[PDB]
Amino acid sequence: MARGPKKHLKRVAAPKHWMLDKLTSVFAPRPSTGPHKLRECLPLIIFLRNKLKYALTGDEVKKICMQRFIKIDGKVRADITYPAGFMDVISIDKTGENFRLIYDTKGRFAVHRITPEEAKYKLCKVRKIFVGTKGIPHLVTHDARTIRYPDPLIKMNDTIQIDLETGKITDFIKFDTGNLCMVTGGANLGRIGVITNRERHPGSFDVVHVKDANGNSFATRLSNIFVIGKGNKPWISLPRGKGIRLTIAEERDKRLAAKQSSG
Amino acid sequence: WVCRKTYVTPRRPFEKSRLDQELKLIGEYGLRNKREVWRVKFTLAKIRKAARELLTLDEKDPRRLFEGNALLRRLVRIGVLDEGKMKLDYILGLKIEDFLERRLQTQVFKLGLAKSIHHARVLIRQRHIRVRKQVVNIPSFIVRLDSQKHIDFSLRSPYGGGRPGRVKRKNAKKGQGGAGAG
Amino acid sequence: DTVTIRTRKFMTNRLLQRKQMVIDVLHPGKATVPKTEIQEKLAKMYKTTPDVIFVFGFRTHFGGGKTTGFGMIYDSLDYAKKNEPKHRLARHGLYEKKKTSRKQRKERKNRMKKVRGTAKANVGAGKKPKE
RNA sequence: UACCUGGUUGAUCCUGCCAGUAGCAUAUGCUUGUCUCAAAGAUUAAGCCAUGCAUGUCUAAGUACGCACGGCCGGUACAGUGAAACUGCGAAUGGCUCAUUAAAUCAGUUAUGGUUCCUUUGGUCGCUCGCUCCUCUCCUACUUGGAUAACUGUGGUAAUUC
RNA sequence: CCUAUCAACUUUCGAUGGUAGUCGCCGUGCCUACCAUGGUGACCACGGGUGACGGGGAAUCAGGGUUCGAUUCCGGAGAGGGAGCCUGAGAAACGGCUACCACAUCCAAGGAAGGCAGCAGGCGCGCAAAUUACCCACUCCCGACCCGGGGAGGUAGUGACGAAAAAUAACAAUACAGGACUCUUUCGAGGCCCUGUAAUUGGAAUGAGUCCACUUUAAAUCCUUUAACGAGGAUCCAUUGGAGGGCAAGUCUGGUCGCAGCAGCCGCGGUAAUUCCAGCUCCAAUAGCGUAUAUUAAAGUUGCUGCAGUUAAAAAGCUCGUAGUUGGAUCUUGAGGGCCCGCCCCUCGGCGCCCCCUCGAUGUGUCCCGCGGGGCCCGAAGCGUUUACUUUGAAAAAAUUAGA
Repeated sequence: MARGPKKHLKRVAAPKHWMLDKLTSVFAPRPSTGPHKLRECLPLIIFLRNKLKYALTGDEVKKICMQRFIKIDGKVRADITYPAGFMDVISIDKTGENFRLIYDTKGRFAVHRITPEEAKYKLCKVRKIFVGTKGIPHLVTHDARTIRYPDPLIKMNDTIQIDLETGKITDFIKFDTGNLCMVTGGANLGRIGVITNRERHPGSFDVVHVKDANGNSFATRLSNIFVIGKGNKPWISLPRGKGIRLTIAEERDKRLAAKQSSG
Repeated sequence: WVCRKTYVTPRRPFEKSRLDQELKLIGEYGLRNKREVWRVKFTLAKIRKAARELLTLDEKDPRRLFEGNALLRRLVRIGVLDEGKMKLDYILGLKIEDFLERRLQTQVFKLGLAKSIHHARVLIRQRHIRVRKQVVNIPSFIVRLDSQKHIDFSLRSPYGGGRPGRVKRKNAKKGQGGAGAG
Repeated sequence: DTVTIRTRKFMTNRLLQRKQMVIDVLHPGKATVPKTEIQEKLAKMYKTTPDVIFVFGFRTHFGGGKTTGFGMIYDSLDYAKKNEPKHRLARHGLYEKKKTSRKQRKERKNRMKKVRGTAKANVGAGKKPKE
């Protein structure tokens, strides 16, 4: 048996890149149902008390949430295990600090403060662009936000500045060659780079040849490429650890050099 | 969770000449038993196998480079190996002795308050030294380079200075109860 | 004796309204002056009184002469009471949890199942056996 | 650590197994001072079971006519708090054990354009487009109809979460 | 996974397929009509067996391999056995229901209520496995919710599975046995380092115990922290096997005398027993060691890497021969720099040709051109007909594991 879906998830069976411990706790937070899939999510708790360390109990975490000092995507949340994802902005209204989640090329979720100007909008790639019922068109973004009456020239894999004050499309950026991308998941996790060429194969799975800033060339599936804006025109800054790609030797040299040299 | 042995048992249980060899190492370096010698035998064999693997990997290969350098750096930190040599070929040439010599016990002999490889072990186990401001109670230890610059008396042995325990006071009362007659 | 409280990893925590810090106490040879002493000592540093200061953790360091613990100082007693884990309150008495305790509640719960309505009846049914 | 050594005979060289030997995993014998870590009713009866207990749940906020408690504050419906009960949700999850099953289960790789999905998250919330306005007469919109719990009282049962 | 002392199998109660329908959350012989006669096997089907849950993983191996996987995580499956069902998005649910069957319970004899392969505990079983404890504070789950509930889970107790650290004394003195050094012809003596063995010591030390205090923690325990205490000795006092061979250590001493026993194996013991039975001494490992047993290594005694078959265990009486395995030869690709590079016996890019906004002669538009979108079409390239192989990428659980 198995008479229905689990409402629990054990630790030491949760995805590595959330940066939880091994067996020292027997249960992981587990994301709630929401706009993103649970593998790629980062439960609010892990950000709040394991990275920003504002709680040393679970009792505190609930009490923090009930204050409602936390908006996520401009809207007022109170969920203890909110399923935030890629380019989801967290807005602390008590301190005026806006943090966004973007991958390190190490593969660890970055604590990446952004200005409240850049926390007005986020760039969301279209997943489907849908001729809906009664001939009204809609675009649907990756984060499951359906915006009606969208711009009437858009096509698949375009990005779309969604605004979080007022909802809706606030222009768009057209998908073209050489656009900035962050390649997410896989062995190419958290790398940034242009395009170069998108190879098309009829039937399932189309691969996109990416060249990164360093000049290392690799392919991944189209699914694993996320378009984050226009070529050589960032809209949010690079995170820690380069965010490009760095070798284990170089990384060791940074780790030893910076440590016992601060303070 | 998970656990592992730190020693190894050889395939021949009686091998007289070897047993004598092992007894000699125990004498020279003040050890408890054969298990102490086996503990080094286990570590050394793994180091040689590590080295040998690297050496059969292709040159200018990330894995060989990164792990090579790491193995070398570790062995130089503890002062077993010298960095004027510093490759795989030389690591193979190391033997049991070279490890034993860099232990805490053999430094406590070489400088400080031991008189023998006997005395030293008992001094460490009875907490007569700090390595820095930190007591060490384990004689089989292996100190690093710059940790041999800070071996000195403890403040919790009361000769060499320190708060009276009940062993200094015991001697005081062999003069005030042994010779005080009460 | 000859302590000094040295504060590593200081945090201004504006959203739980408290100064959150590690407490590193050097000692001459004996690890740990009292928890109450530490709250008093700390109290005149940040000038908040020891009654809005909680201190917890603590673990003596071999061969003496140090103890690392943890402290929190609440700007007001209201703030303390509002983030409030019961164990923290318990640690130096000023509130402790339920003392019913436990199997009394379970017995009561099993009594309620039997009948519909009549609250008081089930209390009295749980109360006669002591056994 | 890539190993062997003992036994066929008068003696010898082979074929050969046997025994020794180290690992390990339980059992068992004997002994055992201090420090840390912890596997542990699988084997054999997925045998049988006393007793105790392992899932319950309320926000200013669906619904208070408690025998409540406390108020001055009372009418339009009036209370602050609230046992209970109704309502809604969990109860399918959790935990346990490996008996069953031999391309079955299952693993990895693929699919649903063959289909269902509470909830959460995002959109979707006036209208009969006027029955060519019964919906200006279909004129109940300043809002329709009538019954159960808890409760109160009488009770039945050798024995029931009756 | 094993099996041929299982070689033909599947449908009369559909076996495979066509067609059409009933039905189902939905595909489908799912079911049914009609209509076909299929489907599968020596490349092991079919049948039988199975302490046969699967994976991630675990143990040992030079390498090759061999063995293990109920068991901290993931998937599936079942909750005494069967069958049926309700609620709900999701259940054919035993801390839901209903029937029967096997089990058990209460009974006033009419009836009634039940399922520890949940947590503890008990009985039975065995070679084998712990508290009828405390708590929701942690870690998370559920709810109307910060607030409550949790044998989820945490906590202690039991715990030589097994792992980690390594104590039970260390240093002088003297009395001796000794060697570098010195003196002496040598003998001999002095001499430093000590090792043991006396006689006892001398300071000097430390927790095993004991214990205010501080600490721990849900509250506690223990640890890690410490006033006051705790080592001259036959002690604050270590064990378990061996000493004929393999096999480390008794040409032991007493006792027995083929007796009792010893002895995995080889063999001892029948009177001068280095194997026994005691004592003594010594050896090996050392808070551990012995023993039984499964499995692994050694074992090239299962031989892929890497076996043997004249005579040691082993070529069918002989030949034909199908599956199966294996198989002859034979096709073209000069420069630059001190090898390296492209070549030879139309969806793109683009030599060009023709088109359009045109790019310079020009500013619906040419004659340098397809350069940006085109078409056609060469060096290039699908080129000619396929691959296996090999090579680079992706997709590729965490823990484990190597390892920073």
